[PDB]
Amino acid sequence: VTLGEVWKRQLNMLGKQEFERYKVSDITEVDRTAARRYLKEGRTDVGISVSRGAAKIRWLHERGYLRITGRVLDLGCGRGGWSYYAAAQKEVMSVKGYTLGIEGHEKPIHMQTLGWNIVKFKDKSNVFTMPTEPSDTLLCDIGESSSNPLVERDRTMKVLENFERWKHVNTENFCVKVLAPYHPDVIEKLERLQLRFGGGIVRVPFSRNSTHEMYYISGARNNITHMVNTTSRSLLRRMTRPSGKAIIEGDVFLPTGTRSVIDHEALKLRVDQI
Ligand SMILES: C[S@+](CC[C@H](N)C(=O)[O-])C[C@H]1O[C@@H](n2cnc3c(N)ncnc32)[C@H](O)[C@@H]1O
Repeated sequence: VTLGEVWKRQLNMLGKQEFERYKVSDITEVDRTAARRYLKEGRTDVGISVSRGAAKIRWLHERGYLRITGRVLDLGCGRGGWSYYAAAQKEVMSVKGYTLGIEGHEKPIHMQTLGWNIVKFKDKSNVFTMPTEPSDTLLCDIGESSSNPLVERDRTMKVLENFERWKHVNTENFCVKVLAPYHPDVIEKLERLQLRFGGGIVRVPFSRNSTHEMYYISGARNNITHMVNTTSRSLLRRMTRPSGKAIIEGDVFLPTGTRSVIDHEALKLRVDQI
């Protein structure tokens, strides 16, 4: 009944060729060719990003939707694309990434982009049930798509609920994936969070048109219903007139090395484990 649900229904009726043409229509895309070859080759001496997701947080950060600073927590870090990005940032002092890393889930990848020494990963960690800890910057990129819209609704709600559990008084900066933002319960939850914590919701152009995912962020205030509806209408318009062409931009390439705000023995042990 929402435009979002209409979008989702139509998406799953498209032919293969049509779905493929649609999913990239007028989106932005980083070229991952170089990073993929270095990952395959298993190099750790090159400043590449371990995932395509790093482009999302770079956009959010550079645009000013998110300040990344102090003690950064990254919930559902997977390979760690957001964790390594954060670690390379001037005002960041530490990064802690948590992820399941169970069968069929990505495990943290060892890399040596700038600030790798201030990043700690722990897999086999369920962020929904584990103890919380303070953060200045709280990131969560969780929300697994499903053909059942109600499963997506429930998954979105759980992510938002867990964000509120992890948020400390000093957590002034945040970025939380909202997988399916158009469900009335999700809109309501977002509005209730905003009443307490401010912020707003944004569509990242690096998201494919095959997902309606948006991000609840600390660095801008906006009207939740309007932004979500605006995105719904944009995904629908692109569906009526698919260009089949994405805007290609350069990938998240980073310098390498360690930061000052160094115990190489404990670092080696940390890398041995990853
Ligand atoms: C792959 S995306 C992370 C992408 C990441 N932002 C990047 O740039 O590399 C979501 C990750 O969250 C993890 N995840 C889902 N539910 C989780 C949970 N309850 N606790 C910890 N991690 C979870 C998934 O295993 C998945 O790897």
